[PDB]
Amino acid sequence: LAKRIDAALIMKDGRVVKGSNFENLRDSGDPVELGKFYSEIGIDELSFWDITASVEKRKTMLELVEKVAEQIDIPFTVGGGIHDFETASELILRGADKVEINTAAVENPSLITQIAQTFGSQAVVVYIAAKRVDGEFMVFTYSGKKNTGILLRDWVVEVEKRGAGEIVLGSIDRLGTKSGYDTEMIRFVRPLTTLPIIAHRGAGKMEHFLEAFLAGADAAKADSVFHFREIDVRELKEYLKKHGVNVRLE
Ligand SMILES: N#Cc1cc([N+](=O)[O-])ccc1O
Repeated sequence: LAKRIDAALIMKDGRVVKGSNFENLRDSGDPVELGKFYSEIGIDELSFWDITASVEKRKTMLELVEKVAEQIDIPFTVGGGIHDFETASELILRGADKVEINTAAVENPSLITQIAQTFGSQAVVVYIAAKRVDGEFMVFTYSGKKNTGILLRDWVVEVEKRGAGEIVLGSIDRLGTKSGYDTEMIRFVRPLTTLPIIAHRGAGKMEHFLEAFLAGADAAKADSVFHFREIDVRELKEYLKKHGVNVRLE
C-alpha cells in the first residue's frame, strides 16, 4: 500500500497535552479542531493517546472518540490504558476504527485475539516499546518503566500469531530526540512479520520519514514535530512524493 503519515495527539482531560502552534485555530488545544485541521492538510490517520486520571478516564475517552467521529472523516485510533476487551469494544463502537494496546497485550496476549475475533485484525494495533539492553532488543511495558525480558524478535512473531493487524515500533532509545527514527530497529523487525509496521519516536526533519520508509516502515507516526510546526504536513508529503515514496496527495 501507499506509505501512511500518522499524527499522534497525546491527551489528558480532553485537552491536547501541550497544545500546538496553529494560530488559525479557535483552540489550539482542542483535539477535535486540531485533528480536523490535520485531516484537511494531508494527515492520513490520527492516533489519540489518553493519559487522564482513573476516575474520569473511561468517560473521557468515550467522549473524545464520540466527538472525533462526528467531525473527522479519516481513520483514527485510540489508546492509552486499554486493559481489556470491554474497554476496547466500547471505544470502537463509539466510533474509533482501531485501538492501540501495549502493556495489557504483553501481560495477556490472548487480548489481541479477543479483540480481533469481534472487530477483525485491522482493528488491533499493538504498540511495542523497545530498547537495546546488553546488545538485544527488549520489550518494555508501563510507559517504558519495565523491562519485560521478552525479546522484540519473539514478541513480534507472537503478536502476528495472535491476530494483530499492525505493529507500532516505538524506540525508547529515540524518545525526546530529533536524530531520526530507529531505522536499525525497523530493519531488524521487517523480515520477522508481514504486518504493517508503524515507526514512532525520533523524527526531527522530513528526511527522517524517507529513511524510515526505506527501512521498511509502512507508516510513520509523529506528534510534536507536527504540533510545534517543525515539519509542515503538506511539505512533508510533497517531499516524500518527490523522492519516490508512494504517499497520497490531494
Ligand atoms: N501511539 C502511541 C503512543 C504510545 C505511548 N506509549 O506506549 O507510552 C505513548 C505515546 C504515544 O503516542
